[PDB]
Amino acid sequence: LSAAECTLNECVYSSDFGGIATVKYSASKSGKCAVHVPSGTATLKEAAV
Amino acid sequence: KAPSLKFTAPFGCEIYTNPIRAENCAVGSIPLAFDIPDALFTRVSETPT
Repeated sequence: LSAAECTLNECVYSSDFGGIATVKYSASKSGKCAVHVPSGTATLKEAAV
Repeated sequence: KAPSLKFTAPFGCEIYTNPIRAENCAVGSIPLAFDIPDALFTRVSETPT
């Protein structure tokens, strides 16, 4: 990627996956790869987008 | 016969007959209690923003 920006649409600290973050990116190649959070701050739903 | 309560009533009431009742007396205020179930609360991202 290059020049990617993350905004939080929904944010509710519920027990399920209750938060929506829409990452506005600009990619050189169009292909799937993996997202991850290193901390224990958030737990992502899917492994790749 | 001093005139009826239809013409002399304070706050602009409207006295009627067959049940003895007054109408539309603009006085006081009605409080309200809403016990709303949790199903009606739609999430944020299902509405425009």
